[PDB]
Amino acid sequence: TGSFVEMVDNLRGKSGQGYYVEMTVGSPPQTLNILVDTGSSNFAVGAAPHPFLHRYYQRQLSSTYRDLRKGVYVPYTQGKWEGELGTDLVSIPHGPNVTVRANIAAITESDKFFINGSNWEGILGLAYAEIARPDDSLEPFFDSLVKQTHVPNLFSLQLCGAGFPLNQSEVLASVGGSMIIGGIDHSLYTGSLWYTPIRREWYYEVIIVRVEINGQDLKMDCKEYNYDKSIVDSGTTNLRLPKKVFEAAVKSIKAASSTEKFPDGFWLGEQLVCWQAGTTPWNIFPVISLYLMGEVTNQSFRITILPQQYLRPVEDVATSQDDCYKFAISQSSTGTVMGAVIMEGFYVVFDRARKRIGFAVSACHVHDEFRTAAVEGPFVTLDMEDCGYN
Ligand SMILES: CN(C)c1nc(N2CCCC2)nc2ccccc12
Ligand SMILES: [Cl-]
Repeated sequence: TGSFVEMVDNLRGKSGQGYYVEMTVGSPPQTLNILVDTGSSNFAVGAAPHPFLHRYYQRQLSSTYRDLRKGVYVPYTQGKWEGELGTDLVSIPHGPNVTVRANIAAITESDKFFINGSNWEGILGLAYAEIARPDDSLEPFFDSLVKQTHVPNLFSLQLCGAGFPLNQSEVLASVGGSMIIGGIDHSLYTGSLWYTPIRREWYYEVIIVRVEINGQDLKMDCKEYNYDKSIVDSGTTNLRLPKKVFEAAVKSIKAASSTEKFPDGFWLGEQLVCWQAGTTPWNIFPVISLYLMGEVTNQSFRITILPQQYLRPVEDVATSQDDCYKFAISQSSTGTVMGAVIMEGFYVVFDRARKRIGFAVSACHVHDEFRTAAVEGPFVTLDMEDCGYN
């Protein structure tokens, strides 16, 4: 650990639209806001006009451009981007102060990929080469940065949700957090770092062993928590959970928050819920705890999130006083996805060199006077490798 003072407060954005870092590409430098995505492995940037892009990468204006003369087709969940592969010199201004040659995918066509008014123009895929496209021989950005410079094979992410909804303009003002490249910044967390092993180097896959709602165990075969696979994914908004796990949690959260009642749509993430300015009854909503496999035999540790995390602020401007929120937990056929919602509670260390992911309580996590996110351990769990789906 130490102090990485230029890289602190370098991200902007929100859970609904993603978090981005300023990068430059080419000679002379072309500035672009790039989404930080731990759930993919391509460095891909808008390279042609699009209604939602205010600017883009212009290969014709860069002396250091080289065409790799291959195309790339990445289907997204719904829609796609299509790219022309190449290489160019790449920097991060509020970054490690080193320029590297990297594979860049010049996006030329795309559908349902860019977000309207998002203020990012590309994607920095930080995952491993195994899920890069067209295949693993395309070296990802981070692999290249390590090999070309002296930077340690490790990065860390502090995503900072504000307590309230942010406009298009306010996202640029409001600080969104920190990506630390090549290290761990001691001032971005309190208490201790607890590490879970990375199960496989493709996505950042982890093993969840136990789940609690206000200390109340969900009491399932822990294969159901990792049903298919569990991942840490900055490019996903919600905490996504498998079907059986999702329903059991919703029932448990409903019951704990029974002081009030909410429509069925709220629990399916569609309808807003709204209280008067400041009177959000956080105390009636329960904390959610995920136990992760520790790197010692028969040890787990616990990350605990608040309703401040799993209820995203979203404005309506129908009575502009009210504080409104959407339910930021949802169903998955992927297995568990620990999106921005979860990550906004914690400082997450991606220790690729030692094949593990660290968790600590974020200094910027949103909370009231009487509660706070936690990272706690150890806990003697038995048969934790049987929680893995294989
Ligand atoms: C930031 N997340 C939520 C993303 N949203 C969308 N939008 C969802 C509706 C249209 C596109 N596209 C992405 C593409 C890559 C990585 C993250 C995201
Ligand atoms: Cl989502």
